Amino acid sequence: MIFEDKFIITTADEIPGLQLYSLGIASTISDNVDEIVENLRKQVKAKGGMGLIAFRITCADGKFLGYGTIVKADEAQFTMA
Amino acid sequence: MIFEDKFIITTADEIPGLQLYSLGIASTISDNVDEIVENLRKQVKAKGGMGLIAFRITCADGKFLGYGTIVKADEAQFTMA
Amino acid sequence: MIFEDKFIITTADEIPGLQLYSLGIASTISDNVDEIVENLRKQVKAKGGMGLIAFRITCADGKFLGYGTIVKADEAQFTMA
Amino acid sequence: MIFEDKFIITTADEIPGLQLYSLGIASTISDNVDEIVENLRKQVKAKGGMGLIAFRITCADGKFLGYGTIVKADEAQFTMA
Amino acid sequence: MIFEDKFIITTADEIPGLQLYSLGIASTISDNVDEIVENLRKQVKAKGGMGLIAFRITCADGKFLGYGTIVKADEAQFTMA
Repeated sequence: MIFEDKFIITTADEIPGLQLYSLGIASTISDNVDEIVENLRKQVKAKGGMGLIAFRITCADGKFLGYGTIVKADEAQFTMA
Repeated sequence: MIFEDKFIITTADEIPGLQLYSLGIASTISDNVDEIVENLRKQVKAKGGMGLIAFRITCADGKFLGYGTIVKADEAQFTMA
Repeated sequence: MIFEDKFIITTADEIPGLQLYSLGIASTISDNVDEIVENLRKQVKAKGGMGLIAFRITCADGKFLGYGTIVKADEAQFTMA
Repeated sequence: MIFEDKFIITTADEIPGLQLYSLGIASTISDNVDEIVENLRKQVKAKGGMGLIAFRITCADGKFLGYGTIVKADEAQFTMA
Repeated sequence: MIFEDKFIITTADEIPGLQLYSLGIASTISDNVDEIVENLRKQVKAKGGMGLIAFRITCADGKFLGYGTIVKADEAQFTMA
């Protein structure tokens, strides 16, 4: 219970010192940040991502697509691939 | 000696030269900058945060939460132990 | 060192370590994220760009839309002649 | 006497190379950008600031607002020792 | 005369490595991106600027607000005193 369990979420940051690799873009429309974040977490967690960068929700009119990009750092120790 | 800052509010991207650590996301809806800022300052410090980054107010000219990530930097204790 | 792959899309406009060259600006409006990405792809793939930076979407009838700056790395195959 | 910069205005950036210190946030409701800039300028120079950062200001529609943060740069920090 | 690059358009993307000088701010209200860009380019090059920062688009088929900061690189460096 320690590997593949560290989920981080930052907004308007860069987390310098880490090499991030693009794993695609995630988007989900819904209400309550807990459901949006919880739904995104399961995406990286299940895709082996690390978290979401620039998690800006900023709604306008019913549009709650928490746009975020999934990133991953080398040295996964999960699968040599 | 006695510094000064307590709650820092900046409008940009981040504060370089300091190690910022995210301990959660903050979100609030309301009017008046005094109540919006105080609402976050209370939610930010209540969780141990010391400043807010990217202070927004309105953009879609209607429904819009300021949205802000809570962050904090270590004082001198090493995370090793 | 991991080099570039094919089409990359991030939300932060950075990717340090690479020389980005402006090839202009792209803009598209539609009610489909997969169609917008594909529509822009044909626009970038046709311009030999690298990918889309800061790609956001949020509109119902015809309000906001998708937008981004095109970028390319290496020589622009154009200097004088 | 001897004045080249002093007043500096950037649209969403950070002006790297300069130490900026926040001494409060400025906000004013009005129409016409000429009056907004002049209104903040008088508020910024009146406080002995340097200029204004983050000039996003959304388009007009019925009740928008151009919020901004006041900043100032100077040799060393606050002495008053 | 090695500057080569002169007119550059960037959307939500800083340009480190270049010394930018503020020459004021531009603003455009109307529809049609071709008229907005042409209005800024003519306003930027007419003042002998370098390029424009910001941009973005919103509310198509209608009026919005196209603005940006006018910058210019020519302050040169400084002698190592």
